[PDB]
This record gives sequence, structure tokens and C-alpha cells, in this order.
Amino acid sequence: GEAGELRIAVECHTCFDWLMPAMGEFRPMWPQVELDIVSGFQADPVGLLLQHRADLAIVSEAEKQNGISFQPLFAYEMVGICAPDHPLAAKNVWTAEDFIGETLITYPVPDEMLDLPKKILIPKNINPPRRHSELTIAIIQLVASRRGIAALPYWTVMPYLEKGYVVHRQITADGLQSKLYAAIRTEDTDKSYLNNFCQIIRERGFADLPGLSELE
Amino acid sequence: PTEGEAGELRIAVECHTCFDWLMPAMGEFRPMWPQVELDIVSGFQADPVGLLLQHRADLAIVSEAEKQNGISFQPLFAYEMVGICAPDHPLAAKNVWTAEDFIGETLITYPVPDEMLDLPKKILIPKNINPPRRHSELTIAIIQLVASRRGIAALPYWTVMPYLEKGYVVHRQITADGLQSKLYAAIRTEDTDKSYLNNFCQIIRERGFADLPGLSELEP
Repeated sequence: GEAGELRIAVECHTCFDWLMPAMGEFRPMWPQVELDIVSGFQADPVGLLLQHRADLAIVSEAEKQNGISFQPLFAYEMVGICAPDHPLAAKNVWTAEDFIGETLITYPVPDEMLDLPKKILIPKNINPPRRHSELTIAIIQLVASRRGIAALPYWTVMPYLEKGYVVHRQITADGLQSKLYAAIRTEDTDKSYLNNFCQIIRERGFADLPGLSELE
Repeated sequence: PTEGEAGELRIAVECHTCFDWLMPAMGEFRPMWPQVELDIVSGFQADPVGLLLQHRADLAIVSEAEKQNGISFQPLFAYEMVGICAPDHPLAAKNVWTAEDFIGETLITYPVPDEMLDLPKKILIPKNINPPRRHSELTIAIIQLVASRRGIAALPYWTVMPYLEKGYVVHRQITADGLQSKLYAAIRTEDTDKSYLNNFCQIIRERGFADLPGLSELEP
């Protein structure tokens, strides 16, 4: 691996759906860049960049920090999912208070990593009963079986609406939007391969995922 | 007037690849049995047969049909466990991988104990081979790590098949005799009369045999 390395730090589960084929396209284009995944810490991946433990990080915030540079990837809606005969299917928009009684199905990661609890529930002092799964396919089947509700990107939810497993609803009057960024060290802003990996993620996402919007 | 047949189908499963065929099997069963409450009982990282005895689950997906009292086994299907490496990797030169070929290499597996893994349990552990390990909850991440020469892995042939087409990995035979996984659906012996439990197993079989290549009938 003459060129060097691209150690990707990612703690976001849905990210893998577009990140894994992005790596698959990058690899033949840059065969001398050693690829790696630095995952499973359940903490902010920006720290790993500062610690030289990772070369690029997939992040939900472009929180200004010294020594690190942010590159916008894309934004998307976080939709609420319930079974078609669940009482919440009657509401077009789900308020924070609509989550009170319901079991929430999420990835086994802390609330700080989850957009819905962090941006909507925690500030409103709402902590609903939780159910966890490492797999999206298991989350959908649990939701469909009325074993709880979940918040997932619209693009992820899409194939399952067609199969009639779940219905999707707007989370909050303002909606719930996730913003995705690629973080690198400021000293690495000139590496073509790092910049080209981000353009691969963007071209692939915008062509494969519905409901994506440009990030300023 | 009746509404249909009521009941509970709490599925106990600790196997990761299983979810690929088990989740759409639930999706087909659901409209057929809308009165049967479905659930997934997982995470424990232990034998799901215990949960049946404890009335904590109604059906368990298992890799062995260990004759146990108060429990009945139903064969689902068998398949080959193939070794995967990057096309560049030195191991691509060998058609068959012996237990000794794993000695130096980093092994990429699901984050679970060796008891739940067919390759370590049936091949490595008995030969006293414990290679360096790398873990991932996701198959898609295992394949990308293997393709980037971060290690090697053992996965069902049916799971590996879409990735061979994309050129990410190459597949090789594990051992001269090969490595076969055997899948069973375990239920309580009292519940052998419940139609939906039996029908869920026939759904898993019809779906698997029509969607997964390289499956073989299991007996008895």
C-alpha cells in the first residue's frame, strides 16, 4: 500500500448501506491506498482523527474544531415507522409526546448517537422504553409485528413500504433532518484520494438514495 | 364468530446470517396468520433451546439437533461454509484451505463466542488453532474488510455469492471434506400440534430452497 491509508471511522449503522459499496468503487480506482474500518467504539469518531487512529470520519455534526476540516456529504429526513394498524398511523405528524407510551426500537448505541432522542426526546424529558437491534431488517420486522416504533432515514425505510411491513410518518411539525459530513485532519485537505472518496460517497448516494438534499 | 387462529410466535435466534432468510419468512407468515403475535428473542449470546424450556420463546433456529427432552427438532436445510479472501491474497492460490492455513491469518467473524461459529468449533479449536480475530455485526462490513486484505472469513456460499459477482472476494473450500452447516427449527414437544409453528418452518424451507443457491435437504 505505497500511497498510504484510508482508515474510515464510522459509528452510524445506516451509513454502512452506502459506505460499503462506496469502498467497493474506490478500491480499484486507488489500489495502493490501504482501506480499513475503525468502528464499534460507540463514541464521536472526530477524536480518532486527532489521535491519528483514523484518516476520515463519517459524522452527523460539523462542530467547528481546530485541526479538523469538514466536507458536506448529504442531508435526509428521519421518518417515524409503525405497523399499518398501529394507532400512530392515524397521525400524519408525530409530536415528541406521541413517543411517551411506545417502545422505541433503535441500534444498540447511546442516545448521544441517535438523532431522535438527542434532538427531540431528551430536551423534552421523554425517555420511552427501549428495544435494541444491530440489524435494520430485524428493526422493521419488530416494528411490523407491533413490538414498538422506530426512527429511520426515509431512503432505508423505502423498500419496506413497498412490502407493506410498515408505514412512515413525519417526526415533528418542523420534521427531523440528519446532516452527513466527512471529517478529515486539516493537514490532509490536499490528499486527492480522501477528497475523491467523498465525491464517490456523494455521486453514489445522490444516484441510489431517494430524498437526499445538498448540504451547504 | 371467529377471527382466525390466535397465538404467539417468539423466535429465538443467535445466528447473524439467519436474519437474511428469517426476516422475509416472517413477512410472508404475518398476513397468513394475522392473529399470531410475532417477536424476536435475541442478544443473549447463548443456546436458544433453553428459552423454549423456560417458555421465553416458542421456536428456535439452531445449528444442531441435540436430542433433548421436552424439545422437538425440524430440519430446515444444510449449506456449505466457504472461505473468503481478497483476489490478491496468497490463499487464493490454494483451491482447498486446511486448518493450518488459518494459523497466520486474521479471522473476521461476528462478535460472538467460538461455540456459535462452525469454522472454529468444528475445525480450528480441535486442532488447537486460535488465529487473531477481527469482529463485525454486519456481513457487508466483513466482505469489505476481507476485500481490503484486512483478514479472511468463513461465510455461507449463498451469502458470499452476490459479492463474487462484484469482484470483492474469491471463495475457497474449507478442508478436503468441506465445511457444512445444518439448520433446524426447535420447538417444545407439547407444541408439535400447533399448525402455525409447522407452517412457519415450511415457509422458511420453501423460501430458502427457492432463493438461496447451494442448499441441500436435511434428514431426518
